[PDB]
Amino acid sequence: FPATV
Amino acid sequence: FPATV
Amino acid sequence: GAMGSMERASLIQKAKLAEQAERYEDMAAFMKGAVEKGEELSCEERNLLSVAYKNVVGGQRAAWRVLSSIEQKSNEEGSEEKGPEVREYREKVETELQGVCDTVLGLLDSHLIKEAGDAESRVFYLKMKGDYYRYLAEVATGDDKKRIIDSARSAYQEAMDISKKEMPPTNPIRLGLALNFSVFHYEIANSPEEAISLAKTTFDEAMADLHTLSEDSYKDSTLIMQLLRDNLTLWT
Amino acid sequence: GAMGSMERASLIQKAKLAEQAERYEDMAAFMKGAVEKGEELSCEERNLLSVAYKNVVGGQRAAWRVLSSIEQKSNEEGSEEKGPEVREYREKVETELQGVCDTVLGLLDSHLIKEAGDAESRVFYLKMKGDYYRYLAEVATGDDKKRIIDSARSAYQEAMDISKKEMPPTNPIRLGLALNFSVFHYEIANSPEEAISLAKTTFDEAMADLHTLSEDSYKDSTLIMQLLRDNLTLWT
Ligand SMILES: *CC(=O)NCCCC1CCN(C(=O)C2(Nc3ccc(Cl)cc3)CCOCC2)CC1
Ligand SMILES: *CC(=O)NCCCC1CCN(C(=O)C2(Nc3ccc(Cl)cc3)CCOCC2)CC1
Ligand SMILES: [Mg+2]
Ligand SMILES: [Mg+2]
Ligand SMILES: [Mg+2]
Ligand SMILES: [Mg+2]
Ligand SMILES: [Mg+2]
Ligand SMILES: [Mg+2]
Repeated sequence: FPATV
Repeated sequence: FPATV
Repeated sequence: GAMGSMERASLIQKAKLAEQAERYEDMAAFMKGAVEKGEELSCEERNLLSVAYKNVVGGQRAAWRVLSSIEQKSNEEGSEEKGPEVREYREKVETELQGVCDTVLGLLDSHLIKEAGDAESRVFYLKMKGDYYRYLAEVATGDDKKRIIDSARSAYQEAMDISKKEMPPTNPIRLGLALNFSVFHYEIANSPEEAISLAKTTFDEAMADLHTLSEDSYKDSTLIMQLLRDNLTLWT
Repeated sequence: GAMGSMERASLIQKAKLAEQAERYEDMAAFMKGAVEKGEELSCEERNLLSVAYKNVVGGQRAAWRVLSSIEQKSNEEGSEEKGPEVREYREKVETELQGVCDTVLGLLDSHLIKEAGDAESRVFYLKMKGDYYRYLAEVATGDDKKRIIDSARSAYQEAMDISKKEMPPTNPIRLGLALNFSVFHYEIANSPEEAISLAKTTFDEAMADLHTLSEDSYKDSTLIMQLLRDNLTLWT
């Protein structure tokens, strides 16, 4: 999964 | 802490 | 609410303890209680709220993905019929996830967003609105899926418009919003070129502004820039 | 019980799904439901029950230790008074932990232990009884602490007596019981020499019996023997 904050 | 199972 | 009898300051203190103990459900419940006192949140308190719910919903999303994969495998040719249990349990987890998202969206709508006038606060809350509609969209399969996706888009877009007018390109809230909206484009909206373009332009504009920053601000901004770079590497 | 309407087999299926999703609270609730059907458990089902509650209570113990350490620091000389919140939240976590322990002990008493006639099952359940009284003892500070410690001791001792008569020295249940009873001696009963002696004798007697085992049984036994060795290294 891609990075999110 | 010591090992327990 | 079960937290109605506890002082606001005590709820915030206990949220911080819960975080130290990695008790994120408790942390989220304390922060919900604090929001429901009706006073605006400080910067630190916004961070606590977001960390708590990110961790709770993050765990639910990971579990939902495990169960959804098992369910998908069950529906392939040659898979033995095992009854309704996998679907039921995936639905149980899904319903709990949706409940958490609805709880967060409810706090934002009653009444965090409407009282947020400073750009940092308004952008942060609108980003959260986009995020929790995005999590709803991840699990949506019905009549409302388009409207849920559009709700996420609209919240992210309003945040983006404010962020570009009111905040420098290195601001961590501006950067985090762009990171997440780019992921929305890639994973939810079926717009990978838009996702890549947004991540790249955000990175490049931040790079050009780093010269203005203290060492500490540089550290904060560059950490999120690296996340943008990590996604770009995954996508190209 | 909320699980009263679900088939036993479905509860077991869902416990296995919950384990795959690392949803240990759900796993424990499913297994409680399965026990409450009233039928004896299989070996695999005993493993599921134990894994579920070990993981739930393990997380609670870790959180309790974080909070207890903060509380202890608050009570040192020179520490600023911060009010009742740390104690309150430690008590909240403690009460939830005690509730889980009481739930497990209740399943064992109504009616798992009394229907367990095979040595493996009886030893396994009595070990669990010792374990959950040990977790109660970890947090006990009052009039009943001695009786809680003795309840743990008595359960472990009955298990030990059966295990030595009925099982080979390499049996994983016998080994795990000895490992945990040795930790009881060291951490709860203030008997470190007894803890060391038990771990050493258990290890040595198992070593002498490995020659009887298949490759697969050897792997199982030696894993737990290494845990005994790890504790001995910590303690000497
Ligand atoms: C003043 C105000 O409203 N502050 C709210 C909290 C903002 C901070 C900014 C710094 N920060 C981070 O850099 C990390 N997390 C997030 C960044 C940006 C957003 Cl919009 C959300 C979270 C810290 C954790 O690692 C990722 C970056 C924390 C939140
Ligand atoms: C037939 C029967 O009643 N079986 C109950 C489950 C016993 C198994 C034995 C193998 N095993 C392990 O070796 C590990 N965990 C435990 C060992 C011993 C006990 Cl008493 C409890 C747990 C597996 C995980 O790593 C540690 C050893 C699983 C339980
Ligand atoms: Mg007040
Ligand atoms: Mg559904
Ligand atoms: Mg644009
Ligand atoms: Mg039936
Ligand atoms: Mg107490
Ligand atoms: Mg002896």
